[PDB]
Amino acid sequence: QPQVELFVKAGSDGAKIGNCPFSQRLFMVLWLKGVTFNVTTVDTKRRTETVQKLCPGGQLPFLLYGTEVHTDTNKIEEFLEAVLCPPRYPKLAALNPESNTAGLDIFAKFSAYIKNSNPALNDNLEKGLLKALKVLDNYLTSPLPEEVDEEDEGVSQRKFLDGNELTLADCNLLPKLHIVQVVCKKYRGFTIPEAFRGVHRYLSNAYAREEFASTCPDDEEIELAYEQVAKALK
Ligand SMILES: Cc1cc(Nc2ccc(O)cc2)nc(Nc2ccc(O)cc2)n1
Repeated sequence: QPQVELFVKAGSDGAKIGNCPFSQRLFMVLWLKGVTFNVTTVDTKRRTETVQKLCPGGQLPFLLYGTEVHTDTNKIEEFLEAVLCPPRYPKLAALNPESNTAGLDIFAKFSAYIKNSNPALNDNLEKGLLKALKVLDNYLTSPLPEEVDEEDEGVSQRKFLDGNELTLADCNLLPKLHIVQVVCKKYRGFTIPEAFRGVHRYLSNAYAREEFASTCPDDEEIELAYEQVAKALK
């Protein structure tokens, strides 16, 4: 097994895990694979000569596998899924393609809502975020093919996006939903409605798994990363 080293964004002290959902996605994938790996945080503004040499372009996160440097989170994940494979490592790819797209617009709707400083658009952007979350809720309550005609009628009982196991689809979405919750609670008085039972059951099962909970940056780090844009709305 070649050396596996993930290089991620450092936080406010230039050392701890900082806000970065792409870094958390890859941290979750490696943890779920069961591979032996190392994580090195990078102060993007005070880089080491080693990091400056490995990745001169400045991209973060990045992965060192053996002697090669891999950039672009989507491509790093595709590589890891392919080279860390059965029988030694579990296959993490979702079986249902729709699991890879469910809720992916939530993060962009959140970004528009949190960066906005026009008071006349606050309600519209909040409605946009709520609607995107409802679509994810519909995916989570809709029975997957595995559950065909399987307890309430037409209501799914699975733990995660694609079934009862964490997949690459959850690795991408969960770090983004974590940021949405922490930032909106702190600066918008916003919480995901309790009526979205599919979303809350999913988050409940997800936070009970150390692969997600233990890869989260501290709340303070996320709040500090969004402080400037989120406080603009007066
Ligand atoms: C750090 C952390 C831990 C945590 N743990 C948890 C949540 C639900 C549960 O039944 C058992 C444990 N829950 C959250 N967030 C949360 C919990 C429930 C929800 O419905 C939505 C978010 N955040």
